[PDB]
Amino acid sequence: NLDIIGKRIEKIKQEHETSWHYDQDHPYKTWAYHGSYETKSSMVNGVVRLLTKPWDIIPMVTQMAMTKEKVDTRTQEPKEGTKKLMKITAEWLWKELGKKKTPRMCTREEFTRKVRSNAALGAIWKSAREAVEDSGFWELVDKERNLHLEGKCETCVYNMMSRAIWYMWLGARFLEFEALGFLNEDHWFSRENSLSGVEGEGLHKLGYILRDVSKKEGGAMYADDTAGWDTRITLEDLKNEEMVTNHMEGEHKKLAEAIFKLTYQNKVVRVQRPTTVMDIISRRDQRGSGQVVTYGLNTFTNMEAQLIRQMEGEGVFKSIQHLTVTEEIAVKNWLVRVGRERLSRMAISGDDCVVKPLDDRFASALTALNDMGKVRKDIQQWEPSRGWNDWTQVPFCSHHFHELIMKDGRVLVVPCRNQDELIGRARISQGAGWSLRETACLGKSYAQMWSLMYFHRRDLRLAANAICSAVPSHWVPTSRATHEWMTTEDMLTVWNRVWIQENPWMEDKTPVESWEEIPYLGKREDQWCGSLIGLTSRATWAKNIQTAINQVRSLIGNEEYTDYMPSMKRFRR
Ligand SMILES: CNS(=O)(=O)c1cccc(C)c1F
Ligand SMILES: [Cl-]
Ligand SMILES: [Zn+2]
Ligand SMILES: [Zn+2]
Repeated sequence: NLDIIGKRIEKIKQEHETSWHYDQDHPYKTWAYHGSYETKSSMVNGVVRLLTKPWDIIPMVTQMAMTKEKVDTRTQEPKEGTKKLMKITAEWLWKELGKKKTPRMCTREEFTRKVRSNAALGAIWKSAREAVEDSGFWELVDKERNLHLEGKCETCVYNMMSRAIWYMWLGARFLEFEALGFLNEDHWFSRENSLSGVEGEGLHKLGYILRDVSKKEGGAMYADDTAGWDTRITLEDLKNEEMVTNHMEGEHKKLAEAIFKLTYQNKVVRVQRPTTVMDIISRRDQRGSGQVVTYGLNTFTNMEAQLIRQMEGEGVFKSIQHLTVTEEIAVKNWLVRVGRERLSRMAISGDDCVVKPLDDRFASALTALNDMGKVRKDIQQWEPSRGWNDWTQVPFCSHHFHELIMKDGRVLVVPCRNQDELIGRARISQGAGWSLRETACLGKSYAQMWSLMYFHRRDLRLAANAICSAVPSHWVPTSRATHEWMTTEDMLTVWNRVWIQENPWMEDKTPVESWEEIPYLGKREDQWCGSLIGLTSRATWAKNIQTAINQVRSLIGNEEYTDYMPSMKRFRR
């Protein structure tokens, strides 16, 4: 309690000694309130919208551009038998992830380049590029760093703003990255290294990965989402995640222990309240970390929870109230004998999972999952999970996957989602102050992603070609999974590299010579997934596409353009 968060709290009060008021009407029950002080949207991409006119009248698209009680909740302490299961599983899982990896500190150098190459670090000097080029900031970091080496914290404070992001100042983010960045930077949750993980795999790999699991003898495929995963992270989960420090040494060990002890297991947050007074609250549970460390620790704790749910379905342990000495031996023998095989039966991305268990007893194995506080979304606490019998219907990372056979018999496994969602996201730009050129380059990034991932959707291949015809040929795609669409190289060359050359599920490496040789979903399958084909508006839009292309060209001005439309059969002369 206050010994660990006091200094942070004291520093904030003193800097607002002319507003501090211990309001006794504070809405917090689960968050400790300490005091208060006085304080005080999504834009449309016009290039994408002008080239997607039929969607101007589709509410699912247009509503996406318009525009709690979860955070203020407490998860009960797991039973003793649950706690033992979690500790034994976490210990074994860090050892497996560590067999072929070395924990190491990340560098100012690595962090500096990251800020220059742009990446969502969630930080609060105008920008962060300037601070990185200011030795005063690094002296600030140094002070905090020596504070952390002494088991104390001064400036590592969260800011609150199914989604609530916790931003810290760049300095606090550096110290987090220094200590724990290795998890992401060195690919600890890669499929090679973790067996269940998919970190760095790419959307053109996830479908093949789900298909390989399918191959494994067993029951249905289960894909239960957790209700607000970050809010259900227990202090017991935070302490099992901290055991990664047991694989560390010297300074690094001490710096990592301090991030876990001082910023994760004992948080401090500023939240704006309109009644506007900045509220200084604290708690010892729930997920609070950078988005990227959040991803790796979410993947770890999800892998642990799913391997236990698999042990419950196999009857490795009878009761979660207490674990017999014999049951502990059985759990350990299970992990040593089949742990790796059981991790290979899952695909886990943060709080998202697909499990192909040994059989369907998994569906009603719910005691350990519920008691860890990982309560399933949109189903009764004790109702058995509904599994999937077809890998092409399993939801994962907001997608499903189709098996598509090319005219030459080679097999593509392609990512897919409702096309209204794809068009509605491409029509939105984050932040404002965008020039026409910057807006066009963001439209081109979406168009190139569509050509690479969603080429099998008739409307997206046409709109992608239209956008790439409407934006100057040499303008570079921008943005504010691996992103092979972020390039000025020809998209047919990238397609061949991604789907043929570098694709380990494709034995025959014969290049594709034109877009013609790249297939679509069946017409009915296209419609089922939101294609507008068969509609008067869509056909007029395809027939008159050169007119829409010319409207956008006229707005951008006299630039060098390419006509990509003759890459499609119909638009050839
Ligand atoms: C322009 N839309 S369309 O002419 O209706 C159409 C385009 C592509 C495929 C089909 C089956 C179709 F009906
Ligand atoms: Cl099914
Ligand atoms: Zn600190
Ligand atoms: Zn689909």
